[PDB]
Amino acid sequence: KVPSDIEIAQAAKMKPVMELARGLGIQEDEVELYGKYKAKISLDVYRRLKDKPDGKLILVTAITPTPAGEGKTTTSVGLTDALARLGKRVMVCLREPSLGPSFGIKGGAAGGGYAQVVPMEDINLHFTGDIHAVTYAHNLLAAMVDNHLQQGNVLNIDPRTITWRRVIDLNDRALRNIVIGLGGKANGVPRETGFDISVASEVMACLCLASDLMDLKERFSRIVVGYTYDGKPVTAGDLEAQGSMALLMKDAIKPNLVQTLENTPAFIHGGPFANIAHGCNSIIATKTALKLADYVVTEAGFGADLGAEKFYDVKCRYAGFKPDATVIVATVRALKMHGGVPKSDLATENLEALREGFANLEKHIENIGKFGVPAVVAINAFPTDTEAELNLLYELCAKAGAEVALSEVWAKGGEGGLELARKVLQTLESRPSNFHVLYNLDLSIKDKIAKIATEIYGADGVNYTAEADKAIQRYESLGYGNLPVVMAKTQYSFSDDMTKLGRPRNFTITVREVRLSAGAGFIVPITGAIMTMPGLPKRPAACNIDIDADGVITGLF
Amino acid sequence: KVPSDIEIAQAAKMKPVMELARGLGIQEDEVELYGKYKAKISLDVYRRLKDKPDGKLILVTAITPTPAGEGKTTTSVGLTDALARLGKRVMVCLREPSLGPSFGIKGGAAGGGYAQVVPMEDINLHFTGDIHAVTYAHNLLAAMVDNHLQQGNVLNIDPRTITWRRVIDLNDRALRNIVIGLGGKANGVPRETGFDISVASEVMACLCLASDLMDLKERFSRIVVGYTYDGKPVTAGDLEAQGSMALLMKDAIKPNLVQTLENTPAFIHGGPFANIAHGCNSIIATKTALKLADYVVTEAGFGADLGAEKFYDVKCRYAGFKPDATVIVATVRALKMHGGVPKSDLATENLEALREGFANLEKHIENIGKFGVPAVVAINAFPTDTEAELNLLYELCAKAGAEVALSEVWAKGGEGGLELARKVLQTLESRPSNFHVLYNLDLSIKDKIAKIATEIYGADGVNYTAEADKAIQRYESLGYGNLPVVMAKTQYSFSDDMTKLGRPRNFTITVREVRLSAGAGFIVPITGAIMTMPGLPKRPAACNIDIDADGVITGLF
Amino acid sequence: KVPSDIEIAQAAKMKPVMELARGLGIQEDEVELYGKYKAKISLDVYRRLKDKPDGKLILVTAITPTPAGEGKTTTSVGLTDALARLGKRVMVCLREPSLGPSFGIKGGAAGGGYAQVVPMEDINLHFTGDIHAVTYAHNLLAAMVDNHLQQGNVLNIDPRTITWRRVIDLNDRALRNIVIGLGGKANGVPRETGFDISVASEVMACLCLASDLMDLKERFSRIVVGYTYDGKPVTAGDLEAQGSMALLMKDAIKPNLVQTLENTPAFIHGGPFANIAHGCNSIIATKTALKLADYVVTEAGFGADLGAEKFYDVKCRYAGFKPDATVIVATVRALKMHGGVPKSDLATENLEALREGFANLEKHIENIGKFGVPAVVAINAFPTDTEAELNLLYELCAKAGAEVALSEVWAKGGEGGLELARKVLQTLESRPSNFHVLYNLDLSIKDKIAKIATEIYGADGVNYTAEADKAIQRYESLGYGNLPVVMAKTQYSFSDDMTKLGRPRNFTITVREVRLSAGAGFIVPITGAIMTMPGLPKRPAACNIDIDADGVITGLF
Ligand SMILES: Nc1ncnc2c1ncn2[C@@H]1O[C@H](COP(=O)(O)OP(=O)(O)O)[C@@H](O)[C@H]1O
Ligand SMILES: Nc1ncnc2c1ncn2[C@@H]1O[C@H](COP(=O)(O)OP(=O)(O)O)[C@@H](O)[C@H]1O
Ligand SMILES: Nc1ncnc2c1ncn2[C@@H]1O[C@H](COP(=O)(O)OP(=O)(O)O)[C@@H](O)[C@H]1O
Ligand SMILES: [Mg+2]
Ligand SMILES: [Mg+2]
Ligand SMILES: [Mg+2]
Repeated sequence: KVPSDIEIAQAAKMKPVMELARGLGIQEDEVELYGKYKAKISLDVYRRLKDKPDGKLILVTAITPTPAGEGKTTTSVGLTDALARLGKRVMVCLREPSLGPSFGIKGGAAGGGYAQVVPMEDINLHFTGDIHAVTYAHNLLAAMVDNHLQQGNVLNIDPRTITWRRVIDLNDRALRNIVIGLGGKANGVPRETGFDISVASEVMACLCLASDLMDLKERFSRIVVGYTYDGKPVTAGDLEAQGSMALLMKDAIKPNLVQTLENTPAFIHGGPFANIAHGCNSIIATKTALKLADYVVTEAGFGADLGAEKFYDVKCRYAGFKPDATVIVATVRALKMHGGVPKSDLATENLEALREGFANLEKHIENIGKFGVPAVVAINAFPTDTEAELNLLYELCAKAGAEVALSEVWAKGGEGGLELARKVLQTLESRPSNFHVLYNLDLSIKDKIAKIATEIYGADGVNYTAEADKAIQRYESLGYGNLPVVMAKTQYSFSDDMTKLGRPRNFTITVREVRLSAGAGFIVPITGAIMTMPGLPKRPAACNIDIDADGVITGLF
Repeated sequence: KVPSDIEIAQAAKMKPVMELARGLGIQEDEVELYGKYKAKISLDVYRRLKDKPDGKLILVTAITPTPAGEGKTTTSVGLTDALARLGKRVMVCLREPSLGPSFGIKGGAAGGGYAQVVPMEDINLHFTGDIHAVTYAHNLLAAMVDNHLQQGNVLNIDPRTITWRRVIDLNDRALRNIVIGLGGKANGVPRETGFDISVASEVMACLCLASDLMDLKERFSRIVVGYTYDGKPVTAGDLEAQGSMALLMKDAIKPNLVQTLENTPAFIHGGPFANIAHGCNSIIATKTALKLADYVVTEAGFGADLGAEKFYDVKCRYAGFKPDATVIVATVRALKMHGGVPKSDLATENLEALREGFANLEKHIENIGKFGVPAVVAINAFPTDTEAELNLLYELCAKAGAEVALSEVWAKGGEGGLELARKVLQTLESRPSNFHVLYNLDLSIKDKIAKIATEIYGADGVNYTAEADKAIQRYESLGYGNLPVVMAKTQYSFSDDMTKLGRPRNFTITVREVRLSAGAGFIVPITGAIMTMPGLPKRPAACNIDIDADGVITGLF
Repeated sequence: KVPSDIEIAQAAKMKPVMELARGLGIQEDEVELYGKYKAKISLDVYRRLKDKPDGKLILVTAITPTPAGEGKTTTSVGLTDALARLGKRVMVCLREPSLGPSFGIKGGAAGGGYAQVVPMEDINLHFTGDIHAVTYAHNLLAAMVDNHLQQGNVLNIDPRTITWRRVIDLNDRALRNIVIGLGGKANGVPRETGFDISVASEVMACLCLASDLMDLKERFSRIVVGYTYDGKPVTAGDLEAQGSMALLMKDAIKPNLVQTLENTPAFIHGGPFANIAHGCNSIIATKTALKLADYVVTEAGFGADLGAEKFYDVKCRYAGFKPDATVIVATVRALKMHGGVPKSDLATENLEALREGFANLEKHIENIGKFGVPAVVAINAFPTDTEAELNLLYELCAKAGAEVALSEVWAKGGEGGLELARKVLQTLESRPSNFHVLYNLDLSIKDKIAKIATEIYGADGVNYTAEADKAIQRYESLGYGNLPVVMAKTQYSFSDDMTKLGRPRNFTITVREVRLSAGAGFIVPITGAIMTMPGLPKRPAACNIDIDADGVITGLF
């Protein structure tokens, strides 16, 4: 009865975004078309509107996901469309989907059913070339580092201490660990290295936290690539790369204006994952939106223990933002998995499993409450959620003493979210927010890690491999102790162990390796077995993907 | 009717070699036993006998071989035993068999049937530890080069120009091309390198050309391992390795006294291949023998185009030796292959194929004639050679105007070689020898290569990959232009192409790569597709090899 | 001014070992000579003497070492000469020194000063070629594995699960992690691997545990080299290598007779280190010696936490030995270090530091107690040791209630060990032992690791990496949980952290990898950061090593 997401999105009727742009106080000459239905907005907009009030910032987070994902994006789009249908001047900010997973298992990040962002197949693929620009600035610097070595290694880099990897925006497990520079003296210096997925690039991180291009250029210059034989850092600015890198990012800095199925305006800009990067769209896109709309709905990657924590502690911190509300996306199907139902068994009514699994939602609620921001739960109704299940979960959130609304936006568009949209509005004028960060920058890297570990995931404490201890020692002694922490861990549990479902108790977080993002300005401790480059499944989506003589596309989702 | 070679050799009745040693003017205290049946002889022997006359030097060479090999060793042992049975004070000098091929396809190098050197399984395996000492001196230096790099690379070596490889005395194709030094800064410097088979080591080459240990130590020091960033050679003596290397060779320098099935004394010492190294036993062993015997029978590796040429042009040249006679080993089965008979078809009478194939023998004859040394052909009779075939070949050598004798030594021991033994003796007192080298040291590396290429193999000229041209340029400009040439090429043809049987005409030798043995004092141009490390077959001999509770050994050959 | 080890040892006055052997009732035809002064003794000696009575077994162990070593070997030899000088029929059993450390930092393992085993230079270099025999059996198995991958990978081995490594008897850090099999389809199958030092070989383990050559062979056949794609184990037996592996071991299996400076007989057989391997000489040498002497002195590598532990729990367990007494070697310098004094200062008087550092020795004393064997402390006097220092320690070991004797065997030979020899004799007359193992084979792998960590090292618990977890579970599931355990762990601490000196408290062991030795018959958990292939220092002893034209050796120590 509901057709495939690509059928829906190829049948969308879109407004010219030059219109939407003008319907928002954006001058004809601050728009740069990419066809009729996509544009980039000048940063002169936010500059000229510098001293004007902000609208209401709404974050959308979720519970602990299955591989299918639980509907933040779908919801965020839905919520925005619903608010438009109560006549509000609203905008949704989102992340650009990584190209890789569209050919893997997760698919794109445009939403679902009647809550989608269109032109969906442009959004999921090349979109407007932002990720490509990140990839080329990133890999440019890498080429220059390798050329430095070849051209007599003037700065005396120890090639075996180079942390700068390369990137490609595909799921390519064969490029995790590689030796390059082979073939003899004409062909470079042999060394061990590898690729991360482009969206996890520090270059993207910079895009996402910078305020303008000149700042991006300054940040690029601070990026640390390796170390000399006697341990002194070597930066991109030592290698004089920041100018070219910036040049390659000349258009990528400007955010992108698309729209929803119901013609509501949308910014898409930046796309770092939350398990392996900071999980928010650009600061640039959200500060702009907030000068142009009254309500700005925005998403953080994966669960509340990842994206929400990072949204609050890194992005909101660097931006000045004060979230007004937070929506917590929950599903019956996932809360059931969390209570012991097998993945292949999730479409079957199971009410006990929804009482048991609830622990998960409960901790996410408690954790958001910790930031001082009023929450609403949103029940994302799935095709096969039953009558009782949907009734029980509702009652558990009110019994839990927390705002809640059913959301039928997947199946019904914005009018699936009016209930939800009111409750959020109710929240805005009734419970003001009192946001504050989880931790002060002061603290040791190790104390900061322990605050997240215990306050958010609920472990007893934090294990450190000796490689981690050295790295941290090195980062504190060089004067980067102040930076905040972007944790890498599995999205599938509060723990660093992906098998531990629900609210797991009495465990340890094992920090394997610690990275320094001197340009983005944060520290990345890698926990558990998480990789910074994902792989493809037995049957990649790519095998079912196609296009025809008419431009009809199948298998994209 | 003839039992397996290992049955024969385990049933040998051996004299105590301390006896044989004394039966030769060797003092009780110049012998170092390794059991009753193997010893090492002091170099004080040759030193004290410095100014005493030499005996007659007899070389044993052959035609172009099949994979089975054509019987030089078997013959050399046979010839020696036959001469003993005409009451002569004779000794045979041979090469130590490489361990690797005993587990591969060729097997050992102790001889065959009733012409063998015993204790055969000691000779084929660890023998007296000479090859192990080469391997450890060689790999010691390699370890020190790698440690130099790790310890701050004081001499400024460009690790990508290191020519020093590692060695192991096995047929291990997986170690041809390897990257080592991986795992990060605590674990070395990544680089591309590999292993050659121990018997092809420059360290062995040195053993084989040195006169005493102090000379070996001096030669070790001249070995060139790599080059600095600005192209200056780096030597083992720069790295101060020659003392330890020499130390590891303290016993390996002394030659080994074993004996034949018929109790005739034997020296075994050094074992470089002839296709990929210089193909002679040590100078040390042959100069000693020649002070202790009246007739000294000695072997050069593979065909006359390889071993004989190198025996004359490198060893005899550096030693002073003047070969008195040369025996050319020929077989019907091989001359048949050379005339177009498939390998799986060689046990079947084929007289036309023996007239056609003869071209091969004819060129080897002409080539030896070129050195000014009187030749006898030896027909090594194989179990299935027919009556007519053996008759025809005889007549072709006399018709060819060249001395010839049937040799039944494989099946009958020394009394299979009396005919042969007389003809050689006939030769000694009737046709004096007038040996002289093929070329003067003066010449360019390139002229020297062309002399061998055209005079010996019969190609039109010599191709050079650009890598070869650079290397040669580098070796001439550093002042190693004078050194002689040890060619690497296939044993299976006069050409550098192994498929070209018989006397192939109008072809080119392609020199792929050129190596410098500054310690051994020669240049090694690698031609065709020949590797310096061989591989194992589909079913390695090793699968049929065993020993039992009694020490009965099967499958060694 | 005791002359350097090498001057003493070259100046030695030895007896032919043939005499030495007759005086133990070994027959002429059971001795196989390697010079006048080395032999290999037939396994027939032990066999024929099977039902005769065993002598007293005495273990020599030590406290936690400095890098230079605290004198176990120096003491084992001394003790043995000292016993002989008390008119006792006594034999020392030692391990063949690994070759690489002669060129490294540690040096050889022939003893020191006037307590050495001889001929030193041989004993430390190629000796009788046992290690080479190990090296070639191990590396032929590795060559056959790679060849199998090349010839169709018929057994379906997953090349990336291959645990079998290569070996070489050098300190080569560049061979730790390597990529082999490169160069294309003719040159093998690319894979990650590396080299361990030859003495840490499973082949070495088997030699050290086996009873005869047919036993060795059977052990070989059961060695697991890696796994199929679906997880089945693959053995040397499946590849039919055990036959050829045994051939190469035909002589390695027989133990070696040498002697001390004072001409006491000596067995030297098997070389395994105690940090990365099982750290005792062969059962063969020990059990044989127990038939020929009334007293058999024998050493375990590094400290009691490694060597003694393993001697007791795997050697004695498998051999049916019940050790009779145990010497703990201790020095002022090592104890001073343990009480905080920096290495560069261990020459200088500091009674206080020695008092605090006593903690180390105390724990080792306690630990030996848990085995049921009476102990004597041997205080091995160094030239730097002051009067009051040797007195304090003596008084401390007495107050601690331990039998103690000052030892001057380094400087005085066997007559400097009479007091020590006296105390040992005293212990054997009055105080029988009630030897018991530390754990049963019934226990699980983690049970047995936790006992050794807990009761011996004084660890609070053990941590496992995911990979360690998996390998343990793999081994239990496959039928090997029953095996005893040979921990790999730093020698420099009771902990797995090499800087935690004295008697570290409240620490945990971390197991990062678990090897299976299915043919030796034990399990090897690797802990902390310890590598199974060591490195060469800033300045190798190699650089200082030399031999002259007279055969006068310098630098070897
Ligand atoms: N209520 C729903 N019913 C069915 N499918 C849904 C629903 N909500 C989302 N989906 C689909 O499941 C996937 C997960 O939704 P998405 O918004 O991408 O979640 P998230 O952003 O949390 O990963 C997408 O394919 C989406 O189209
Ligand atoms: N006349 C013969 N009949 C049968 N087999 C022989 C004969 N001569 C040699 N062989 C065997 O064939 C192989 C080649 O002989 P060998 O002396 O090793 O030749 P080369 O030294 O030229 O390689 C050896 O296995 C040898 O025992
Ligand atoms: N009492 C001593 N005085 C001086 N040097 C010694 C003494 N005892 C041993 N040494 C030397 O110190 C090193 C370590 O002795 P060693 O017996 O090898 O101890 P271990 O066997 O425990 O390593 C050797 O070089 C040895 O000759
Ligand atoms: Mg999403
Ligand atoms: Mg031969
Ligand atoms: Mg020792």
